[PDB]
Amino acid sequence: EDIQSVMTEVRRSLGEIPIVESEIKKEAGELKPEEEITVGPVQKLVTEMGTYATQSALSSSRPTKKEEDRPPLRGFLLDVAASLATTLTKIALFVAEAMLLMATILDVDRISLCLKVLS
Amino acid sequence: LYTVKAILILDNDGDRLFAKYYDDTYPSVKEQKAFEKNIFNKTHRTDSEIALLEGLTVVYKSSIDLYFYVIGSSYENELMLMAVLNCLFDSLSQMLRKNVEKRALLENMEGLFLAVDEIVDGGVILESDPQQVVHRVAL
Amino acid sequence: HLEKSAVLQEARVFNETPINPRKCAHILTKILYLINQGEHLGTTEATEAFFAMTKLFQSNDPTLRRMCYLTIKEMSCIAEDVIIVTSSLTKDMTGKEDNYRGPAVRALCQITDSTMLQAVERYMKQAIVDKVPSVSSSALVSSLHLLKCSFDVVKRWVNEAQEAASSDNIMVQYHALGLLYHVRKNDRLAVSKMISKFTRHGLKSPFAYCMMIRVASKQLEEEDGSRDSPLFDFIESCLRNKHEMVVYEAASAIVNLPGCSAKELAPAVSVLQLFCSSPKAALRYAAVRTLNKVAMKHPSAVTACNLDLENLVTDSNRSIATLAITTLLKTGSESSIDRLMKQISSFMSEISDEFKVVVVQAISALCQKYPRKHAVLMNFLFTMLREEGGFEYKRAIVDCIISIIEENSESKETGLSHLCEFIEDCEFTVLATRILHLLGQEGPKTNNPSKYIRFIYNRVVLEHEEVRAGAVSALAKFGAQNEEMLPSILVLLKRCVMDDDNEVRDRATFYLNVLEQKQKALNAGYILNAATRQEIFQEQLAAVPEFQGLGPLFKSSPEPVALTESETEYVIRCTKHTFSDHLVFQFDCTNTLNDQTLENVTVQMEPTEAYEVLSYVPARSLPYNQPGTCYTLVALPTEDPTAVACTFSCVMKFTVKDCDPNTGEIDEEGYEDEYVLEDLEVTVADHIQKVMKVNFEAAWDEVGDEFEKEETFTLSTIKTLEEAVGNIVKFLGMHPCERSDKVPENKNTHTLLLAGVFRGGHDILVRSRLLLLDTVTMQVTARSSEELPVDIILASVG
Repeated sequence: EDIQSVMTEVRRSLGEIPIVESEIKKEAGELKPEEEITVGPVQKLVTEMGTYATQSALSSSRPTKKEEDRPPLRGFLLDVAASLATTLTKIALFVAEAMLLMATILDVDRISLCLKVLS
Repeated sequence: LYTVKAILILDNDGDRLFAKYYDDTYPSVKEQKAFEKNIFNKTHRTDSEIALLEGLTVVYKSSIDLYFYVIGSSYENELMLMAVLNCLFDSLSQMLRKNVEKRALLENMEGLFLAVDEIVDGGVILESDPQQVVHRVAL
Repeated sequence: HLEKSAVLQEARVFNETPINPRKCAHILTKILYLINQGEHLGTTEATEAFFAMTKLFQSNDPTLRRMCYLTIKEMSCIAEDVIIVTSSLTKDMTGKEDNYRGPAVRALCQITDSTMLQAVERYMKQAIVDKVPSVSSSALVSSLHLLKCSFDVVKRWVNEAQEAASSDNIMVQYHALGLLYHVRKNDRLAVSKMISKFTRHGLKSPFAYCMMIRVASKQLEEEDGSRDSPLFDFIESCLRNKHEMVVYEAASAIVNLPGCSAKELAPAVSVLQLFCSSPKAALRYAAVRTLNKVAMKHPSAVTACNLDLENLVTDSNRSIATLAITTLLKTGSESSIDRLMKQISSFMSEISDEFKVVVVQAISALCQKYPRKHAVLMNFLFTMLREEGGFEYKRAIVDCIISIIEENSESKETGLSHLCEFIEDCEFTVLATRILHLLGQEGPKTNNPSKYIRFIYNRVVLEHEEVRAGAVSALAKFGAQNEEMLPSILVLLKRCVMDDDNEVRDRATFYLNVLEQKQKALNAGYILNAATRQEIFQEQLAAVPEFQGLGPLFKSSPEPVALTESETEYVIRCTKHTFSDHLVFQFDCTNTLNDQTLENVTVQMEPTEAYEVLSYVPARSLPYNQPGTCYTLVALPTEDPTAVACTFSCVMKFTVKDCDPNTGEIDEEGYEDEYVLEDLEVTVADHIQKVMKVNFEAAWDEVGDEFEKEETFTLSTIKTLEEAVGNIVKFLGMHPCERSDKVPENKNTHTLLLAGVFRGGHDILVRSRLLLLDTVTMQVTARSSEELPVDIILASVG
């Protein structure tokens, strides 16, 4: 979680170009700790705001490409014990609060606003 | 016919010392310059017998000092269209006893202006021959 | 330079009476300049400026009268008050400085409003109409901007209004008509009788002609009727005069010949073509591209060579350069000449009026006429393309590649062969991206594995983690499919070729790791990615519940009937549906006029040849241009002689309510009027399934047995079936038979022994023995498995 928080903070601090999906993949590992240790739907909501932000920006328009998406796995990646976990992820592919946060974040919109202000 | 996007008399330094967008629907002084730039930079004092840009008629001319632009649509025949463009050089020349120059331009704008409104007014060319004008005007 | 500031301060100059027209004018000029060049500012200041300016106005200082016009002129769809002048406008109005008067009105009109609109009006009417052509012109222009806003205020005046448009100056005459562009926007009929006015008189302004042309033309597309004489009439008219533009204008549309008109017109055209053929009308270029279309007819084509050869030859005139590409293209070319041209082009293309752009357009056309097809040409071209080059091909490539794909070209082995090689040593990473992506999909459906591999390796060979990367990605669609040797080896290869360089390492590792992670077969999969038609209508109808019987639909309408004729306000098209028990007429529509919405709608039907009439149903509300449903319902009597074919009489009733489409109102009040409702006739084909028999031999006879009615005619003025024939195949909608159908453009004898089944289950059967002795005398039999049909067939067939 320390690492996660740090990542978020640095991300916020930057914004001015890059490219990584690959990175996303890199942090994640085959498995890994996320959230308390599980917060299910809320946890699905958790994935939804942090990832969505990355995405929101993603959804927005471009200059020079940064990298054309090939995040097919990206989709599983977001959603006996191991088998159960996999199933849960597939289904996906506190919770309410997370969802709300993601919606608020939804970052092309932010960029657009900034442009307007400049104008 | 409410057909002038703009008529501009442009310097050939890409400058514009006249523009009237008779009709317009795109903006920005910048974009106007930009738009200008692509084409002007490209035509660079050089013009063409004819030029179509945008499926749109571009009749443009050059003088011996100045660059004339009219933008219109290739959707209205050259001969007439040019005739107005012709009218523009010629009358100014005779009346004044002098056609356009950079110098001329610099001393006073007004006459151009005076003329211009008379000839054309927006996207409709009310007229394209000098004489009428010549009598009509008396400034 | 420009800046507002000096001027606002400088407004105190207004305070002086000793002024020179020049002195002030200039000052006035300065403000206007900033603006002519461009400025932006506050209203407050503008308002102020007005006042300040306005303030000055004792004189008639003529010059003074103009400047302000400008000034004012600057403001029109983004103004600030109106009233102030007012007096000044009037002052002109009683005041003979004619000149001035006209400019001022003109500005107002973008700025306008309705009350104030009220103002001018009696006079205005005059004014447009008034005196010297000059003044009148001034008047006109003014409306138009107000037309933006509206102009209908004007509009109204119209029966009466147009007539004044009657002209005696050319310039003017031309002008009158555009206003008529919008006038004709409003109306088509009007034109027609009108034209006979336009048609009626020979015209003045070349200019006037032109709008008409477009129009005239516009009209022509589907046909402008029997343009024969008009077209002709016109044809001279366009054709010659002292004003060139018309001839040309006409010319470009008019061809007509794929086995069509070419008569006079080709010669005249030729006179023109040739005449133009060196930039008389540098116009000529455009036309060939489409306006005057070309894709030829075979001898015709041969003739074309010379003209194109002049342009081709000349190589000059922007108008020329373009012309060269279209003419050559349209008319097409021999291989050989191309060759000569390739060299010509070699020099030419770079700048030769800035040939490259025309050429890219030309090129885009090349990719299309041969987009990897005449591959030999494609390759010749390819070699040449790359070669003549500059760089500018790349842009072209974007198109070219696209073309090849469009065909989904098949001399790929070669095509690809050129591409692959050249591109290698024709560079540009960017191209690779695109092509990669495409290639990415294609793989082993087009085999040639070793080569393709051979290539692929190479593509990677280049540095760039990125360049390298594509070969693997393309591969996934490919790998998965495997080819003429691949699966085993496919498995072997990823192993054989492997890489470090960290993130490049990672790419190898990861793909592997990814590979590592799924059963490679699975891996590949995820990653890589009666009770007729009419019965349906019985059901569709079913959602309603006001029924008074239905059944299941048997057959439906052989023809939907527009129950209101063409493009009427309450436009109706109706479709009729038959079930074994009931028939529903469901009514399809577009309550047309935006005038109206019809409300309180129900449908009357009144019948002649039986049906029990249960109900008339109407739609609750019908607004403009939007189907709604109304129905009318009947139950179908089946065993009676005369009981399901019927014509029903229609009257539409509604309470008619007016609309505001902007924002409407829907209120309880509004009053009825009723309009005639078209007839419905019910057929013998809305109900029937046409068939072949369960037992013809037997059935054929049998149907006679129980059922049979007859009619005989002896035919003495005509010895032809055909009339009869028109009524029978077509009315019944059944099959003519017993291999007794066929007749060529003549035939000695004919029987239709014919089939289908009627609604209510039972069948209706017909034998028509048409007999030719040489008169026709004939036996028509209807036999049926239903009683109502035998009487019916004999009638119905008619």
